[PDB]
Amino acid sequence: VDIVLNPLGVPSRMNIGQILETHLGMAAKGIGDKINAMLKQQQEVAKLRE
Amino acid sequence: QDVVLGLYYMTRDCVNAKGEGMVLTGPKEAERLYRSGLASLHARVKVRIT
Amino acid sequence: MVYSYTEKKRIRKDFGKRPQVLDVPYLLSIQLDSFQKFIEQDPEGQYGLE
Amino acid sequence: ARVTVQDAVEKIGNRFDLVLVAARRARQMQVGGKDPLVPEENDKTTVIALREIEEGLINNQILDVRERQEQQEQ
Amino acid sequence: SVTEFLKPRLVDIEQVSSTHAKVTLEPLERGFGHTLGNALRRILLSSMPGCAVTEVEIDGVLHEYSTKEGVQEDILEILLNLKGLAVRVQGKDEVILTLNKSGIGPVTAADITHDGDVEIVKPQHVICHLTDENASISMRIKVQRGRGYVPASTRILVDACYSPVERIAYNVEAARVEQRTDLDKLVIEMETNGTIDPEEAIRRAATILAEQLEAFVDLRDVR
Amino acid sequence: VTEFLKPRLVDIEQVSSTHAKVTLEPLERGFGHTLGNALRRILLSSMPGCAVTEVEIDGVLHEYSTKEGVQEDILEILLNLKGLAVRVQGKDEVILTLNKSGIGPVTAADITHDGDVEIVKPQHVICHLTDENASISMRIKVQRGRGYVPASTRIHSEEDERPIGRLLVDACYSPVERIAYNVEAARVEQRTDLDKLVIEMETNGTIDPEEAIRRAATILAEQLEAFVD
Amino acid sequence: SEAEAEVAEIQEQFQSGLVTAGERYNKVIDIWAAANDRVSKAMMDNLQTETVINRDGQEEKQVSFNSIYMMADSGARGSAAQIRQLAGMRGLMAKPDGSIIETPITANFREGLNVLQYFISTHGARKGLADTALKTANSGYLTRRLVDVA
Amino acid sequence: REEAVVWDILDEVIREHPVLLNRAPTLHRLGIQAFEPVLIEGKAIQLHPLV
Amino acid sequence: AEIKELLKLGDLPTSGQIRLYDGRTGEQFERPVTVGYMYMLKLNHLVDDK
Amino acid sequence: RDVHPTHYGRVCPIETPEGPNIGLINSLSVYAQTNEYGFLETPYRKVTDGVVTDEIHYLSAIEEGNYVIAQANSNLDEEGHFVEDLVTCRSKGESSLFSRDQVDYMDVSTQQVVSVGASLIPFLEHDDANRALMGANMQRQAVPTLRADKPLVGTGMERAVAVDSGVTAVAKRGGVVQYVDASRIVIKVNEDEMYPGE
Repeated sequence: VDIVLNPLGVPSRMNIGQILETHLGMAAKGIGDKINAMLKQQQEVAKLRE
Repeated sequence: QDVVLGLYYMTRDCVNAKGEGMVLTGPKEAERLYRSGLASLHARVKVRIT
Repeated sequence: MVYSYTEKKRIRKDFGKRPQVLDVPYLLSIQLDSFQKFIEQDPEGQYGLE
Repeated sequence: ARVTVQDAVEKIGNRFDLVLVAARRARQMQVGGKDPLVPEENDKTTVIALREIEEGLINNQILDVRERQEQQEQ
Repeated sequence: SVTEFLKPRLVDIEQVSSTHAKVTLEPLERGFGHTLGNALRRILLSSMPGCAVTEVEIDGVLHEYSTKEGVQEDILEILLNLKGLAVRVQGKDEVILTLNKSGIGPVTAADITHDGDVEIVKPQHVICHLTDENASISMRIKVQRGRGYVPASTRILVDACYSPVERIAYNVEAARVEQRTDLDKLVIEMETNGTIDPEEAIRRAATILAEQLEAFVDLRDVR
Repeated sequence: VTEFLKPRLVDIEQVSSTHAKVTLEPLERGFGHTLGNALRRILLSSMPGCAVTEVEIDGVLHEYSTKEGVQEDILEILLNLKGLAVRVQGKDEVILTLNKSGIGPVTAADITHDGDVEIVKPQHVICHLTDENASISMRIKVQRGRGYVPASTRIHSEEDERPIGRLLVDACYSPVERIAYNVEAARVEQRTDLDKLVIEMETNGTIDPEEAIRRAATILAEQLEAFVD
Repeated sequence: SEAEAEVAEIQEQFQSGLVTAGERYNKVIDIWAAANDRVSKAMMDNLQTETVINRDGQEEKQVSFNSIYMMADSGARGSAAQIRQLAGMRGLMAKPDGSIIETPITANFREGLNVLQYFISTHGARKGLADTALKTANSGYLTRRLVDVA
Repeated sequence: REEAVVWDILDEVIREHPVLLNRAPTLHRLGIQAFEPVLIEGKAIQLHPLV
Repeated sequence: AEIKELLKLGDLPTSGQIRLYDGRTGEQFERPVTVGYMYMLKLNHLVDDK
Repeated sequence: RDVHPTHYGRVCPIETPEGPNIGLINSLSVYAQTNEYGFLETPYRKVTDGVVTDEIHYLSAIEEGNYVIAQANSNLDEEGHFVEDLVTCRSKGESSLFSRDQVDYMDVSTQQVVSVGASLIPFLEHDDANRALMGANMQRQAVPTLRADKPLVGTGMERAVAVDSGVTAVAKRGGVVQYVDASRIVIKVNEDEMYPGE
């Protein structure tokens, strides 16, 4: 774990922006992880572009 | 806070989990509940009450 | 495909479906036009110094 | 140390003299010449005074009687 | 200590009674107290060997909803009162014991035939309820020794409490050496069933873990 | 014991030079995951690793500035060199000297490489200078540390010393900093079912995965020894 | 859609002159309120303990674990009124200073909000904040008089 | 010099005398309370969720 | 739904929900958690000055 | 301090003071154009014959009550024609489903309502409004850190924001960056860009 957010707050705020940020940031970090794994594997430049 | 929420999670069952019909005495209930064999999500876990 | 020579290294994936038609305004000319008029060498006396 | 103060309130009832009795016993113990009747456990002097009061050995009459006896013995 | 820090020196353990105790440790390293406490709890729970009662063959109806028939001791009542008795076998395997007496009603753990290897921590432990007649019956129960504890529903029978443990948990406290107060010291409060010295239990668990520490790196020592 | 089925580390595959995938024989559950977690804690905690202790750079003496030809700030160069990793010999407190000039790219080769010091990424970036007249020359003392420390932590130790020119920084001194303890039930067929554990270490390369694992296990055993008392 | 049809009928009646501005407004208000109540009931049903779980009968309609539903059942923070806006329309929600606007609010945090939806909604929050700000002083003066009496 | 023994003496003094704290707004008698203070070495006093 | 599809494309749970093993006891916590890279910022007020 | 009836697209909606001076803080939107003597005219595209004409007219308050201005969320055909004939159109402050021929001018943009402060936050349609204004107040109090990375998410205006701040240096008529030092950037522009005598 990195940063723990007290779940009890979010429904009161009625702000899904926490949830939206979580999903989108997870997506971005995962895509970057895949790109970095390709770079460590030194995948093809054209393959990474595709 | 969610302290009462935790209690309610303790004192309630989803519908009836695996081994919802477990019958015992209570001394090792902490061990089973923490590890396996029973959960709060299980209903009507028979328990010798004193 | 935006050329974006400055952004040729940094490009954010879009999520805005509506095809943008109007670009962002200068947003810096707010007081700038005011001062320019205040110091504009108007041939006729209508604003600024004139 | 003590977590809750209720036994002193029960032994007093008025809920006002209990702190006063504790402070009076503590001042005498800190100035000197007094020995705690209860076994000490490296706690505050007011804590010892409150514990002795709640035990049923220190009050506003026993302390006065002891003071009068000490004064008369001089 | 390459961040070896040190080991909690003070190991004072306060036992309120023979069945309930609490142990405190000196300063262990940050996280070290907590990690060690969790590990010891997981070991002592997930593995606590010992001897206890397993199954019985009592005379009468084999149905769970059976009749006390004047004994006033339901099948579950006697089953729970006996499954909690810590019948320990000396060095042998499972030992079966049976009892038969009059209708006094007073259920003590000294009524059955006293085997040399079979021993009970509490000779007055109740195994059933007071009867309303003067008859006799045979219990035909067996006492076995095992590692940790076993379920009885899967292993047909009443309760396999081979672990003679009742309560134990690891608390974590903080303290300073001079001023560095970020020290994780673990605290253990444990109420035990009996027949096992808590210090003896701790020593046995430590010995078992150390014998397993001889795996992989084998707790490699060095000059 | 009662058929303890003592395991053994095996199939230790070094995934990288600073990472490894080491397995072990099966063992009873309820402790194997706990054993892995305790090992990860101890190795992560008592992580003695060779790091950079003190620095001295000719052009940059005191705090934070820019010199002609220079690119990254004093702390920025501090991070950039910290971008590289250091492994020392048995004696720590080694002193490295990064000195170079020209117009070429910055690489870890152009540093004082001696017998007591190992450099892994000889392609570590040190902000290549842009001027031929520019000539980098910084001598840095690199030590082995076990844990993180504040930069202000060493303030009193050198009151007169560490003057303007002498540099000291904070550190983490965690040799591994990446290790996961996964317990899987496997590798037990003849005896009772037991869990086969695979350890995926990822370190800074200062210590070998096997040696560090053995050290952490010895520390754990030594700690468990106090539990007897 | 049914509420919209009813409102269109009311608007037609108003155009024919049968329903005055006040009469047509009251009819439309009643229609919108009925639609809001029906939507509240439907969203409650879709959000009450309405879940099928495996059981002996393979149909365990019991307490679910939806975050909004579980939080409301606990009642520690928020309630079903918040879910009404998050998942469907927040109601009418129209008040610049005192009055009620023409077009109503039919949108959800799960479906976005109209540009004017928040804009009409804007005045209320600012008004309430300023109200608390000013009212603190009056409450203080009153309690001061009270203490003076006390 | 701030000796560690100074820290110990301060701890001993605190073990005898608790402290009292109050809240930001002045509303009711509930904002101020007395409880057993303990050195926290933190930047802000930490209170149990109790009060 | 596009976010869920992106999560699937990134080998991430579409809802993001994911279980965890505890850091103090390793216990697998229930309610497999949906998470991600969520941003945080700092305030002009800071601890030391206060 | 209430919602100004003729300020739908003139002032920042959620950006306003969060203290005693609330309401007194406002900001022009992304496409807010000014008037002649003392006012502001919010840009507004023409809407004529179904086709929502790209011809955008800066619109002030007085004339706005005459023409019908469509909502931003306008699904218009490739020719600009309105996909839905029954479209909620506002002419004099009462938006209602208006015929494809009942809108006189077309909107500017979806963001043409709020100020730059709101622009950074995306997915805002799923946000609580009081929380939204509180945060928009909160966003101002940040200060630069040691390391600056763009947050994982984006709203699309960050690069433009960095441009408009004017803290960086623009390559005002530049062609190639030759001798850039820690403070000394020598950049040579092409001869065409190299103005004569420069």
